[PDB]
Amino acid sequence: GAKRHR
Amino acid sequence: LTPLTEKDYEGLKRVLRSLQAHKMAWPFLEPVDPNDAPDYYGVIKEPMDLATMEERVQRRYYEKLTEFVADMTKIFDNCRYYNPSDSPFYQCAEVLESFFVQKLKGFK
Repeated sequence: GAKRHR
Repeated sequence: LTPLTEKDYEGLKRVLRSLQAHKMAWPFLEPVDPNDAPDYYGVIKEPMDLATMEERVQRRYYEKLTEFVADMTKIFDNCRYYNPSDSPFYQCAEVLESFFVQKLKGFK
C-alpha cells in the first residue's frame, strides 16, 4: 500500500 | 468525565484551525482519496480526516473531550498504519501528532 506522491 | 460546553467548543474550533493551518497538515485536510491509495478503505477500519472532524465540531457531535481526542488519534494512527515509516505521510503524522499533544495540554 503506497500512496500517490503529493 | 464532564461534558463539553459551548466554551469548550470554542477551544475545539481553535485547536482544529491550528492543525488545519500547520504546514504538515496537508495529507489530512480531506478524506483520503481512493485514487491515491486504492485499497485504503478495505484496510483502514475507521477512516478520519480534519474535514470530517470540523463537520463534527460544527454540529456539536462530541459530547466529551475524549471522543474528540479519539477521532484525532485515528487520523494519525491510520496514517502510520497504512504508510511505511519512511514515507512523507508517516512523517507528517508524527510531526502533527506532537503539535496536537502540545495544544491538547492547554485543556487541562
